[PDB]
Amino acid sequence: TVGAVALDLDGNLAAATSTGGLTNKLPGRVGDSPLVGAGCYANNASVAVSCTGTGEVFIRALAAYDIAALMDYGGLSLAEACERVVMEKLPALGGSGGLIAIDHEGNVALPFNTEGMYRAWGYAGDTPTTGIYRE
Amino acid sequence: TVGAVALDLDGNLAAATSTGGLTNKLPGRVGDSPLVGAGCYANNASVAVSCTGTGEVFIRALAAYDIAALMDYGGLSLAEACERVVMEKLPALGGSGGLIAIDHEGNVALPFNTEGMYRAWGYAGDTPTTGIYRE
Amino acid sequence: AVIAIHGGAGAIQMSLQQELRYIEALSAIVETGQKMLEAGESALDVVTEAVRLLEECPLFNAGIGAVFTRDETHELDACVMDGNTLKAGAVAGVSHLRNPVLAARLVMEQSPHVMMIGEGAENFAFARGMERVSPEIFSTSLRYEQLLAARK
Amino acid sequence: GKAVIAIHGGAGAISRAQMSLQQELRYIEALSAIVETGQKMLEAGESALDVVTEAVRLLEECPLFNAGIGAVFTRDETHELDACVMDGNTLKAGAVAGVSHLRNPVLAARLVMEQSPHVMMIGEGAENFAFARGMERVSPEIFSTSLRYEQLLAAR
Ligand SMILES: [Cl-]
Ligand SMILES: [Mg+2]
Ligand SMILES: [Mg+2]
Ligand code: NA
Ligand code: NA
Repeated sequence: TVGAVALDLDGNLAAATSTGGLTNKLPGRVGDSPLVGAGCYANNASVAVSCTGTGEVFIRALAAYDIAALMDYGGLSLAEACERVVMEKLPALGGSGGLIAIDHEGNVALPFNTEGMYRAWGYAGDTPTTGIYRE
Repeated sequence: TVGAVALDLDGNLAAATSTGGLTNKLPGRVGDSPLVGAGCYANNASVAVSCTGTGEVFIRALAAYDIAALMDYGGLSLAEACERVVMEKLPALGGSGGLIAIDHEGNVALPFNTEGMYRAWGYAGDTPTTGIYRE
Repeated sequence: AVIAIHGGAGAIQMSLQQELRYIEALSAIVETGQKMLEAGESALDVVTEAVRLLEECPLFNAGIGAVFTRDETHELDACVMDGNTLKAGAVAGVSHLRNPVLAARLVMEQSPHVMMIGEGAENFAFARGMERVSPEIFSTSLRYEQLLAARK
Repeated sequence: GKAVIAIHGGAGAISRAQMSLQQELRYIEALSAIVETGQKMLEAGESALDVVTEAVRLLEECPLFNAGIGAVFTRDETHELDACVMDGNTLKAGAVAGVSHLRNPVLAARLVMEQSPHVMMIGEGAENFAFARGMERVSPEIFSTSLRYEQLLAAR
């Protein structure tokens, strides 16, 4: 699974997710990656999210839109919504993985509950940061 | 599309949606009906929803989970959440259709913004109500 | 304890006796679901059976009486979700399964997956003894006529 | 708010006690080159939607990542690819699942968003829609890498 989230100079949010799925996967199995609000969501009012992990749980918990709904309706910050979703609700359902999120206000978050998440981010005009492990 | 939502004597919620899709769809087209939180959602913490209508808008608006999220995070009643989703947000995106919803306390709602929605409901040990047109 | 069902929303022209076929259908299915709830059947079994009956009923755009694709074929989609476990099962783009909601339930019950598509979905079902059917069995005069009308 | 991109190439038990520093740096330079390309587009006033499409196209192309080229294998030793893209502006979205003959699923997803009235297409239908919009057909074997095949054999 791979993903991208962006906030542009127009203040537009977008999200993309692509995957080959799971090694040895049962043919015809679909995880969260192609499913709007499971593995991929973007709304100028809230957040752009792309997800990676145990796709069944990301679907059941509608992880991507749940970030959006926690922020928009719950009044959570991106940080709060990310913690709630990735560190609490997804583990609660036996979901492992993480996601990348940018909100309408230009906050970026890259939560994961796994050992690693191949990730990077950068502000336009700034030096980018890359990561694999925690810390 | 057809649908069912139920609350059982154990206080459990379930939802189901089945459909042929939209007449004259491109082969390979998927609407909201098989998409968790688009056309079908159930959570004992909130609500069981099954949807019918412009599937593309139901997916983009994540209609079913948005009822759940408006109730659970927004503190709306089922009625308020149904009105907000079906009568405001789905039309706002040019979505036409409706849905059936039962909340964890056994409140039932059958909103639609179309001319008709083939529908019925009935409390266990009570006589059922059927409908086609508005009211 | 309570059930609701729907047979689709849209631009619903009609006589009382035409309307009453839809009403008697809806009434019989909601009543079947009502009886199960009263008898202590699970919400998940009740919504499965109601939607299975709505599939079987040729009046409604699900299983028998499905709309047609542009290629005059049927491609059916279903979902079922258990609000207790938050388990869900779903099939999309299946043409050889009489009751997509039963296929969905099978995906929920006898895989670790939530969604299966197309021949993968079908082979999964066949492998667990669900019967293969030819897509022609869903075909009705009324939905074909609506396809011709959609063309113009 | 001020313009920004994030990318990922998947979460999992990526463990230090399996990866060498040299392996880790290939992942870091990959991530770095792609986020920088996305950063240059944002700075140049390119849209979030164009920026996330290109970043994911680059992540698909990169065989280090389980998307497009370097996709894992199914039980049948096939590739089945899935993508979504969503435009936060319009709330339009496009998605493919179960596609084996489209080099860049995220481009197919974009095509579903931009040149159909649908949000999601699956399988041969997804592919025929894409071919009929002039997207090129490819061999499923182009995504096949020695690494992912070996991982399949190790899983079984
Ligand atoms: Cl009526
Ligand atoms: Mg641009
Ligand atoms: Mg490969
Ligand atoms: Na039917
Ligand atoms: Na790749």
